[PDB]
Amino acid sequence: HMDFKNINLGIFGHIDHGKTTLSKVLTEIGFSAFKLENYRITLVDAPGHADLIRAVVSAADIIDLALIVVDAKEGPKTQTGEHMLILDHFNIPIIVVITKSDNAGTEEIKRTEMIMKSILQSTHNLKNSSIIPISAKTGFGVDELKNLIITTLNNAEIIRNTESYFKMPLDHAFPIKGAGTVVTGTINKGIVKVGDELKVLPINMSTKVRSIQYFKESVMEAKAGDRVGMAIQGVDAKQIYRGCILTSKDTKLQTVDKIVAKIKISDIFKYNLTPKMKVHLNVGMLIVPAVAVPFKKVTFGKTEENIILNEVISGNECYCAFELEEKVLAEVGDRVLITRLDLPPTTLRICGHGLIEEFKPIKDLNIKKEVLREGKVKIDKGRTVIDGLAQSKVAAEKLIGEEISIEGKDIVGKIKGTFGTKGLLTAEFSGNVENRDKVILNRLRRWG
Ligand SMILES: Nc1nc2c(ncn2[C@@H]2O[C@H](COP(=O)(O)OP(=O)(O)O)[C@@H](O)[C@H]2O)c(=O)[nH]1
Ligand SMILES: [Mg+2]
Repeated sequence: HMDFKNINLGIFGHIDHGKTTLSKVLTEIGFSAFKLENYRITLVDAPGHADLIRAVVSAADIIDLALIVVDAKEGPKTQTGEHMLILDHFNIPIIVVITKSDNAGTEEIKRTEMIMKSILQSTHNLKNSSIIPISAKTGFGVDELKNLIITTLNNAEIIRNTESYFKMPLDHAFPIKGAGTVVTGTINKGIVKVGDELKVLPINMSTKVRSIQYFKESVMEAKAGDRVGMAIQGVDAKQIYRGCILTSKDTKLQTVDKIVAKIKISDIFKYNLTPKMKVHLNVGMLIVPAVAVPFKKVTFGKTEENIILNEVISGNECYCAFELEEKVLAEVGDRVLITRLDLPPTTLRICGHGLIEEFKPIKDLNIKKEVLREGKVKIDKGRTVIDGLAQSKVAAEKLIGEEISIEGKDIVGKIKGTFGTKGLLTAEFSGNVENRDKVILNRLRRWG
């Protein structure tokens, strides 16, 4: 017959907004799927709030399209917001579906519609995404929703990665007996054939593939993007839990403690740069408490330094050094999601996102502090003094023999002397120094 294309469709939104009902309506035309044209569409499914999060963080590669449901009457709520954010960070095309249109008047629907438009405009990659009102109970606009899903899937670039090592997470695990186990999950990268030797991580065992179940059918081979059941031998299902990963033996996957990421910030005004910060880091399918130290990479003309962030977010660099409390499975280039989930569900919980550049500890990053002390130039008759670099004779004495520049005048000087008990100094300059001049003291420090 005709060649099918395998699609994974996520469904997101606040609870009671009609996620489940929409899913059921879609599935009638574990594993729950439906067909549109030649698209085989498997629903990415988790019960709710944090589960969808854990689902996207891990499965982002293979999630082609997402439906974000919003009640017509009460409009966007918090969870709608965080789902929107997450989907924006991971660059997943979305359709905004306004549910329960039968329970709302035209005016209300148009209102919510416009609110959603305004919201969509505040996002990077979701900037304009089509919005349809529907009623899953009534069937209102559902046909149009299907046609739209088709159009969107037609436009979006769907890249399945076969070429790399086989990489799949494990959602569920069923023992049969001591000699066998069945796991279920969607393949991220690579290819599997029946009778292959793979491994479970972090526990690092070695198992063989007995059976591949795809689309309620047995197949010899599965590919990335396919959501499959798999029977494997050499493991009991008690050892396999929420964070386990089945992968080939050529794998680049590592069990990691320290993670260095390149971080993009979601909302600038809600974001804060105070270093050594306690957050919840989403990596793969887990969420591990973590400590973060924001820093930027500066080229001084000879050596590249990693300097603690100057609190300026101008320029997009926010390399974060993360130290994790627990372990995690990661690869270089994996999308990582910084959340604060300690906060109540009532407020937006996303503290960032970013690509893992290196697995490295802070101590080896040679972290440094940019050090600037500013003081003025007071000149009485015949004598030049610098004020404000030191608050006492002790500190003033500590400063002797440093490098100092004068602002905007392009003039260099060294500070030799220490004047008075109040911390005044004396310095050697190139000539043409004037009263009330600006002195910048510049040096590199050991941070923390
Ligand atoms: N009138 C109407 N009610 C709906 C529609 N979709 C869902 N509901 C109702 O909303 C309630 C909860 O929706 P649900 O499917 O559980 O959404 P979820 O909890 O976010 O997955 C149920 O009692 C449904 O009857 C709709 O299109 N029209
Ligand atoms: Mg539900």
